[PDB]
Amino acid sequence: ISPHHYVYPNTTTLKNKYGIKNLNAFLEKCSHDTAKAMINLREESLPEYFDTAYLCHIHQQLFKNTFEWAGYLRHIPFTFADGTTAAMPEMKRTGWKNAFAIGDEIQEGLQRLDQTLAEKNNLQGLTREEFNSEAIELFNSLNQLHPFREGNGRTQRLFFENLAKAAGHQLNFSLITKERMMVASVAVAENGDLEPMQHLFEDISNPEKIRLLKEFMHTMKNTGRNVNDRPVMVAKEGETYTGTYRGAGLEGFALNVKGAYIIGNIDHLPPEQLKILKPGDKITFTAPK
Amino acid sequence: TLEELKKRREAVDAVISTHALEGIALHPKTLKILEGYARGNTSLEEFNTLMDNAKL
Ligand SMILES: [Mg+2]
Repeated sequence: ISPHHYVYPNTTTLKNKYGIKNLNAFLEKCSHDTAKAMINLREESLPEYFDTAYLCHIHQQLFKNTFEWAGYLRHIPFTFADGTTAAMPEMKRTGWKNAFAIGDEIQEGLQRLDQTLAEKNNLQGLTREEFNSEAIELFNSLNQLHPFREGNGRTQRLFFENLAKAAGHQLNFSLITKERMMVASVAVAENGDLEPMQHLFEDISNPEKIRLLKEFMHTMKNTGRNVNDRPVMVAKEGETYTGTYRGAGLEGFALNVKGAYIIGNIDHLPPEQLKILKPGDKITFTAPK
Repeated sequence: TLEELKKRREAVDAVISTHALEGIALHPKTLKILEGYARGNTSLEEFNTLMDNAKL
């Protein structure tokens, strides 16, 4: 048994159903098939029990055409059709945080997630704020558990989108940049600080806020600007920001603060301000109640 | 129908986004077939046939 058994000897490429040993061709083809699987997955009925079974069913549908172990957890020994047996009870991180659950810690953690969702009835019959506070605890825990050999982020995100949908809310992760995701997660894992993650879940659940970030991202694409490496967020109620006026749109306006993009509602600007405001102007904005 | 276009738009945006959050950009044939379904010029059965037949 060995973690090494997941990759072709003398390479860094994961054994796959296509037999691609060249890393980038494997990535493009696995990416292509996983796109196909997500579109079709969007057509299945939502489960009655959100649990570890459902998590593994999602991973299995995403990666079944790529990996023999689609849907298998990494601390359970998996035997390839070639005869070798792989597992990775400990998956070390280069340079990173407190890292990931090890071995039996994965198992315990998943049992806990199973118990919690079950006693709280899949987080249903809650308001949006209630749902988000519960969801955040489960999301941080699944972040640490990281139970699959590969594809953990994609499976977890789909799990929490569908979980919110069945509880009558939404989580729109396509509005979150790679930068902001990493800031929020390491604030949890490193500093014990939940605020960035709570603010993340608020921006992508609040309908008023989703409209604003939708417009901003749409503009960025039409501009041909890639913000995946920058913080993008909606101004928090009561906070003040000071920076460079970035322009305005039908629904919202953008502020630029030490490289970050801060989105706010146009109706919250003083109309005596909006009138003469030019891109590059230095403005201060306090978001209201 | 508009509601359906809404659904598929979100669905392709989510596919693209969830890879970008891993540092992955999709192959241009992948983006072309996805965009044809979001528009959509293609039913889901046709979109699946074109994803199956793409040569990367
Ligand atoms: Mg991955």
